[PDB]
Amino acid sequence: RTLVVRRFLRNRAAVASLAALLLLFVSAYALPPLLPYSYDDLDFNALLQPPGTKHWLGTNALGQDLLAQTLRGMQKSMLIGVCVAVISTGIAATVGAISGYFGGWRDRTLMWVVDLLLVVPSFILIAIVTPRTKNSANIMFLVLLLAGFGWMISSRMVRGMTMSLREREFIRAARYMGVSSRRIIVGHVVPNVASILIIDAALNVAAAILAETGLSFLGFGIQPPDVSLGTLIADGTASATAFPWVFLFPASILVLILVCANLTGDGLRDALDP
Amino acid sequence: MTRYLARRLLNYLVLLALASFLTYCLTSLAFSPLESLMQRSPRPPQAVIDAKAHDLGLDRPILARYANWVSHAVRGDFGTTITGQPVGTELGRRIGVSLRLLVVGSVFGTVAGVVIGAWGAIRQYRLSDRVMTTLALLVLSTPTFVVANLLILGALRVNWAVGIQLFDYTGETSPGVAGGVWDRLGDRLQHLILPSLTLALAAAAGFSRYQRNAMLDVLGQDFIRTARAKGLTRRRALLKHGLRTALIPMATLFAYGVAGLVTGAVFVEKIFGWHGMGEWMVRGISTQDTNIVAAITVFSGAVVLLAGLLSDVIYAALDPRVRVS
Amino acid sequence: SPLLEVTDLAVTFRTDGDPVTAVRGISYRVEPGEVVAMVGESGSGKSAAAMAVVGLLPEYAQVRGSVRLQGTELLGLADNAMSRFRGKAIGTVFQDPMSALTPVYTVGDQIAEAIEVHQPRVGKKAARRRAVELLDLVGISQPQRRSRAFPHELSGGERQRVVIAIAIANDPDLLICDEPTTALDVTVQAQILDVLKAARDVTGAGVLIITHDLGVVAEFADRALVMYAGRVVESAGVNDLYRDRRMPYTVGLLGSVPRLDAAQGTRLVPIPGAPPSLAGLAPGCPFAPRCPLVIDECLTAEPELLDVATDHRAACIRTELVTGRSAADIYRVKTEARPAALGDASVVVRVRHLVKTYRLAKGVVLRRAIGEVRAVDGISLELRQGRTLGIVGESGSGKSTTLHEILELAAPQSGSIEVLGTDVATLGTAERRSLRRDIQVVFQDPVASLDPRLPVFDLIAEPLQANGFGKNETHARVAELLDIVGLRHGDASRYPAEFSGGQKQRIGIARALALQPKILALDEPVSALDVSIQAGIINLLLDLQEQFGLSYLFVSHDLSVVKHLAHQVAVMLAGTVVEQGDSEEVFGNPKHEYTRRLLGAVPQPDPARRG
Amino acid sequence: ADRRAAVGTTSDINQQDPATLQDGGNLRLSLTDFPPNFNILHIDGNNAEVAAMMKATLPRAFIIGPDGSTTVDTNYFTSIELTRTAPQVVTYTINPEAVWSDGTPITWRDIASQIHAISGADKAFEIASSSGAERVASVTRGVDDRQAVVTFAKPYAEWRGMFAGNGMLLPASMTATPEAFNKGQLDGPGPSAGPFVVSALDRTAQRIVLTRNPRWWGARPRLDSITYLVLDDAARLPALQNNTIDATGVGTLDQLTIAARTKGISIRRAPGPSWYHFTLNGAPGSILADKALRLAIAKGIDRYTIARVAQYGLTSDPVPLNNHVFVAGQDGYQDNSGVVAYNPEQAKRELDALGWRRSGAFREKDGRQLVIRDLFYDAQSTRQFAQIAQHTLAQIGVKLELQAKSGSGFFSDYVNVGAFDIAQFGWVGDAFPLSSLTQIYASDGESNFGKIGSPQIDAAIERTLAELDPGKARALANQVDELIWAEGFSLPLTQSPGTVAVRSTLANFGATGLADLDYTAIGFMRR
Ligand code: SF4
Repeated sequence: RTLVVRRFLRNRAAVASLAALLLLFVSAYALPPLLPYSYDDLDFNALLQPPGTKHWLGTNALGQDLLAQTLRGMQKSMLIGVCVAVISTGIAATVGAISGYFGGWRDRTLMWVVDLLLVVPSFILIAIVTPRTKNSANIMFLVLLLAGFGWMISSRMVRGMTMSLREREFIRAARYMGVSSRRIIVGHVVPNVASILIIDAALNVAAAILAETGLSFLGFGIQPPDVSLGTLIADGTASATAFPWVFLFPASILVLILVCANLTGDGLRDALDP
Repeated sequence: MTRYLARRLLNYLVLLALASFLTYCLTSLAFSPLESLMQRSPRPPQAVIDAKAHDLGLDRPILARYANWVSHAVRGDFGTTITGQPVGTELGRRIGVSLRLLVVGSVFGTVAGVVIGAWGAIRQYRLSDRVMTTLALLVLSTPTFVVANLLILGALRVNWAVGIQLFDYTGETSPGVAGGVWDRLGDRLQHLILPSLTLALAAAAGFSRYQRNAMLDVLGQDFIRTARAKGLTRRRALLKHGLRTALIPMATLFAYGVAGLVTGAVFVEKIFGWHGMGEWMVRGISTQDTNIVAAITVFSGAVVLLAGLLSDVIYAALDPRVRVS
Repeated sequence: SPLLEVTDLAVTFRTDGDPVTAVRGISYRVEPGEVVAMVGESGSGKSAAAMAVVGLLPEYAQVRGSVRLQGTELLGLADNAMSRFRGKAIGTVFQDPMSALTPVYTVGDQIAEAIEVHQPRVGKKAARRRAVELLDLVGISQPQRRSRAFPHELSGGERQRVVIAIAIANDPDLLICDEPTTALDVTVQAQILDVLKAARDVTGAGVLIITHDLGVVAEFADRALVMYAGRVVESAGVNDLYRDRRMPYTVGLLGSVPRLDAAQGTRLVPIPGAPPSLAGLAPGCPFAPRCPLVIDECLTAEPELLDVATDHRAACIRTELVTGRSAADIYRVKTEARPAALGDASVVVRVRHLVKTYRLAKGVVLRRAIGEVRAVDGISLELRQGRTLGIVGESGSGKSTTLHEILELAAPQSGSIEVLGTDVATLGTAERRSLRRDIQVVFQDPVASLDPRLPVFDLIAEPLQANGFGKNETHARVAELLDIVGLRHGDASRYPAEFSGGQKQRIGIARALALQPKILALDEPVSALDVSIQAGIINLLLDLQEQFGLSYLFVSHDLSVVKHLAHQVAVMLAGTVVEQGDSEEVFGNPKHEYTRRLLGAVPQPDPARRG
Repeated sequence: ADRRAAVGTTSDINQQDPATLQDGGNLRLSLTDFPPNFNILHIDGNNAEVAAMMKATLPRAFIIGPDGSTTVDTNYFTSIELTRTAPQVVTYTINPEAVWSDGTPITWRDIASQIHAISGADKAFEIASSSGAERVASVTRGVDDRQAVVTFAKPYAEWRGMFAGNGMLLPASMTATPEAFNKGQLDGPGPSAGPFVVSALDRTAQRIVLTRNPRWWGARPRLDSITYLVLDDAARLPALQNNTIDATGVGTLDQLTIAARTKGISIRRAPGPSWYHFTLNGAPGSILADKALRLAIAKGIDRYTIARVAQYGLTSDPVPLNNHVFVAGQDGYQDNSGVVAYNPEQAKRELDALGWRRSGAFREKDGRQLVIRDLFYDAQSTRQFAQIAQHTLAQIGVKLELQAKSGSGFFSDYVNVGAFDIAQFGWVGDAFPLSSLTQIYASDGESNFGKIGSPQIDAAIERTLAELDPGKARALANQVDELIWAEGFSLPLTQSPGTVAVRSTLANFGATGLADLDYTAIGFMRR
């Protein structure tokens, strides 16, 4: 273990980005109960005011505080990102593993089915199902829908990983000394592939947030009175040209979240890959 | 060459012929178009419900419904919208508007990205590499709908500062060109700058990272050292021997690059107000329209698969290990 | 004026730690027509010294000193000026042919460009004729047809032949050959030596050849320099060196070379330990941690290469004690072949008329079969108790697949396999798994065969744990096995990446030995190890045979090791066993043409027999 | 920027001499939907923008001044006159020179044919409004070739409203056969008689162009052509910053500051009689069919904060509209809102008494949750009303669900059919306020899209129209209005502030308020 954390902790940018990402995630939940105004509380005396002594980040056209709104947007949009990345990596792991294990016709049917699923861009397929996930309170169905169409390219990397390792030599030596197959699995493959499945999760977080916020921007994702960073940017853009903060603050927060996720991904990959 | 290409053409035909089927089933399960009718207040008399169900085919089971749809689509009749307009009248113009955006975006984008990535890999860890890799990270981290609006705000401020409308960004063409053809083309170019730049940045930021990885892998091979040992200069070796070899991996990724640009064009067409296929997708999903969306998934699959066959031709032409054995 | 003169050349690379000083101030000279050899094991700095003279080191390398070619100094020149000497005056041959040629140009084109870039007036339609003529001169068959081939249509031998031609193009004044015959079989290697000799004859050039073995040096070279720890430590004519090496290091490096003139059971003379890390050396002689004659006087200041005999120099201060003495004497090793015990005439493995085929099919997306590669062709072979069988052949000869088919212990397509009186066809899983306790295998790659993230105790214990022995006892077993193979108790916690290559192969041997088997399958165990380390492992294998009564299947491409280990030999050609019998008969009196040729191709480290 | 947003007695156009104006050019103007039908007397084509095109193209009987006063249009008619009050009858007179674009003389038959169509006497014409053509006992010719005499069996003080104000005269060709009326004008209008006529249509780029009528017998216009383009909300102000949009209205503070800060644009202000509202579907099958629920919901919507949000920075002290028939600044205005004054606690008591118990976040009866579907045109100005209403209804426990829909076919495909539970849109009136009563609020009214009413309202309406003294007629109209409030028919929200942004070179064009444009006079100021 010690060597990988030593490699990562020397990567100052990556450790800094991971720190910032965790502090954002914690703040999105820990901070709101301390603020003077919540989301869904409207001050009709202070419509479209700039930042000041009572509205830390000003208000939007409805009189909503913009700080509280963005904390709520971060909540929803970062929770969906994490959950989608985890589930997507899980599906990718299982499909890739079974294909790269069996080889032969079963692999050539599972990789051809993945190739078929990639035929029409994923965003289109997600947006076709979205009328059914719209207008329900539980985010579960949106998370399931985003994960079910995100695992496909990761399946290919996992297929490689497995196919290469299935013919590595330490794996060979094992069979020649009486180790049972379950002992091979809990003993060798899990310790050796887990480190790269974690890279899959780290890289999928950014794509998951991108997908959710784009879908929300078009009006297909999260529905008012709930909010997402995509919802906030879509609401603010029609005002940005006259009053800029209502678009620049949510947008800068979203771009910062994505930059931190990508820095963490690349740095962690460079920490594992020699 | 013309064995590998033939065998992979048959594969793409089968992929499209099943993509259309499965996304028509997905569309026909996800959408319930008669909901508006069935929720009208003086509840529509059944005759209307049955009549409109028939006119849209909702009275047939999925398999027969799709058989009928293809039976007409292969004849060029893509059916009617939920409001009763034919789909075929829009489709040609929409495809034109969309392809003119995608082509310029992808051509300029991938060429720029390849050059930037090769330069970074050649000058690894020098200042120019540091700057270009972080800029690529930024451009890859901003969502398309943020980039488009940032550029629009920027143009607005330019116009105000310079004192004249320097950039135009609404629609594809202005009302009138006052005769002449040279201008009839010029105005369209002016309109096309910002929409296509929005896509070119995304493409360049992706392909620079991919090309940097591929070129760094090529610099790990011995044949660069062999080439220089013959008397070539460092830069002629890098270009003629390294960069041509590094280009081969890029030919395989272009299909997925185009799949990304097809997604970006939805946002670009909406934000800049271009009447193409991407805007039609949003309209069709919003109104629960099966036929609009069926036409659009066939287009979006076909454009991605033709990217694949062009990439297949280029990968055979570049690499001899598929030409001869 | 000397063709090449190097003075006080030094090279250092930079890393996250201290800069590793790969070359530490060497000097030498090369004359027209002369062949100079630089000899040394891995980590010795030879390759850096080559690429410094050619000027193709990685950009993270610093270079100092002087390099003069025909009187003009080469260090510090811009590439626009250096590339007027590369190719036109210095021609170079590189180590690994698998990557040496660019994959998207035909080989005739790649040679034609070589002549074109210094003779720009010549015109493509003349350069291509010269390219075909060079492919002819280098001995590639059907040269005008193969001139159209792309590199992936060539074998390793053909690929290396094509690099020799890109180099003798023009007529380089100096030839620099960077380990040119590693990763090549012995027959191809003999042919490459012929080609290089012929190239020297036609150009008249001098040759600087860099090798890690003494066989090529005894055969090809005229002078030799021995590199150790980044400096030249002895130099002489090859006759003088072989017969009169005055330096403890060369005493060893020349006693650890296996020999066909030795009999089975002869122990080699190894050199203990491993080479120093060239980042931050200790004071005094670098060989002091391994020197068997080391005295504290040699730790006060690093010795200098000094004159000892006519044209002979050595960098040791105690050389008077080395004169005339054998390596066995100086290292106090009893090399004699000890009396073999009377093992019983019973047979522990027998293979009768075994056959297997690999299909040859064309097409990537869909496959069409167009022929059959008969990888194993009716082989009959057997192993007596307590003895070694040596299976030898070149790449693609099917020796390896034969071994690994035997170890899978399953019914073959035709023929039949017997192990300890049991036939693999009457063997259900309850019996097959119990039979695995009796034979295990040692693999050629210590990087791949050991789990990267499992400590040595866990690795050596794994057969014992999986076979169900208890935690109380397996600890004792591991502690004893580490002693048996000569590692220290205190290495169990260390992870595999922290060891040397020799140590990792000793771990593999311990792991295979874990159940006390009666047969061990040795799949190229000692290839790609330094020769002084190979000698130690060969001694270990022999000693374990006498200690425990083991039996070995030994499979290798080289024959020099096999003469020491093998009681019986079977030689394989393209899946067929074509000679078989006692080792002294097979190696003393071959009667098959292929076998006689294969034995003739083996490089011999004695230069006196150059008739 | 700030003023009161009530109907005044002035206008805001660059009044200039047409002769001094530039002798050519074109005027570019926006649309939100390419017209689905061009017969403005038919519900499909009775839209404010379709009419806004028609202004330059069809005749009118009277001209409306900046205070709402009337005068005869001597360019089309010589002398319209009220010949006798008691068996009420009036005479129209078309000018001795007057012709349609096809060559036909404009004749008493055209008055009669239009009157017959919009009489409502035959259901085959699916008219947008019956107006008073249902009050004309008969229509006949007089002594002269073109003299037209119209007799009313029943009184009608809005008799100036026929063929004037927001109303017009159509050729008999397109109003005599039901077939011609309903289906004769789906693609371009029929004959025309205005100073301009439509001469190019483009369903491909979504544009329409008018050009001067070469047969025109009035004043020679100071423009050659008028060009209409179809755009969405975000295409109206950014394209206004470009030479694309010549003029466009201003709906939010964002739009006002953009139009103020850009160069070559001026803000023009004259409040018109148009207003904006929620309308409730009280027809069989709609969850709001029960008037008790409609009143309970109405008490839970705070219209004052809706006004203050929606008109922020566009009005000095913004207030809601509290009257249906007359808007603020018209004579006879009054406040009749009391019955549904915002009081969410009594609304909670009412929803309890109606059995919609609190369960979860929202309320339920018989396991059915109380969700209201809200239908509106998707624009930044319209979303604010929806979001405030949704927020204040969530507090009382009613889910209100937003259905934002684009402009194409909005009325035809959703409003006309009745595909809503609550709908947002606005009414654009004119100087004849009682003309709206039988159109909208009567239980059989043509524009009663919610199908709400009862005999008391119809009786009071008739009683209001059956009188010849405005002083008392207005009081009766306010009684009608109070009954409309007591029903829970619809909720007026705001009155249009009249802010329009125009290109500073334009003259005799801008915000007219009550006034009509003189379509011969518009032009561009010489550089
Ligand atoms: S100088 Fe001394 S320490 Fe060095 S090799 Fe010679 S005897 Fe050994």
